[PDB]
Amino acid sequence: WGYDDKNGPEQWSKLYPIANGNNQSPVDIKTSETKHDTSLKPISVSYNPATAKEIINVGHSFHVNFEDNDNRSVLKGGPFSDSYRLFQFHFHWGSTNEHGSEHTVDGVKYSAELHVAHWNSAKYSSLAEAASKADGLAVIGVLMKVGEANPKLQKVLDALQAIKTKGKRAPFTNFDPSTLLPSSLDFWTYPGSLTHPPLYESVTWIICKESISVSSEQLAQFRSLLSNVEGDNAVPMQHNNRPTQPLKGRTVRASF
Ligand SMILES: C=CCN1CCC[C@H]1CNC(=O)c1cc(S(N)(=O)=O)cc(OC)c1OC
Ligand SMILES: [Zn+2]
Repeated sequence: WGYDDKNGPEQWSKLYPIANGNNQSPVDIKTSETKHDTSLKPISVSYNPATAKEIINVGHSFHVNFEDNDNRSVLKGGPFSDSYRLFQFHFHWGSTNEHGSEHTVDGVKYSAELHVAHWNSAKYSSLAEAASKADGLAVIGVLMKVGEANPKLQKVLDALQAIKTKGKRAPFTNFDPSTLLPSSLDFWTYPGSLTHPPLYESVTWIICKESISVSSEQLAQFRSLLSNVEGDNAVPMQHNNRPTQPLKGRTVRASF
């Protein structure tokens, strides 16, 4: 699977029939249809910079992984009763500044999106066990609006020169990715899925109301990553955003 026409979003259902499921992500958040939910608690993130582990070029994207052997780095509150353990963050982006985000808000497409990924360590003993469970996963999504350069992205962007081609991996240490979140943690939540194969319906989504900035040149750094292995012809990683999927009756709740 990929983001090519031959192996892309429109094709994923042939190998992963859940692609046409009732809980697929991402979605268009229509603000006139969201329901304020008084019981939603504030989002609580408490991440230990010593849990940052490595940065890896996975062909379609790059991932920053965290040590997830214990509860040093956790998400709590919002819609959750259980503690969720941080394991990764990554980005999605588009061929153009005009699109790139996965979620949209009242039909508006942002330039990129940050995903901070967690698994339910209260209920399950590993990411692999949690990944297919309705309550297994949690993602904080942040819409990225093209404008001013975002100095908080710097350590990440500086690291990409060491993982230029597919399969390249490097240490990535001493980083707290709560530094990337917006100052307001007002949020939408809905029950959803992984936005790429295997597309499991295992994700409680937390979408921040407030965007963060990114420059057109910072986005160019992401698109300059290469999907090919070292020594082959260069194939820039131009896009990795899935189109929005039908709500199929789900309710998007607002903390605000
Ligand atoms: C089940 C596949 C395991 N993969 C390899 C190791 C991490 C993972 C790669 N990334 C994802 O598949 C992945 C992607 C998202 S996303 N883009 O936010 O829907 C979320 C996630 O866990 C909340 C993910 O991990 C389960
Ligand atoms: Zn993602």
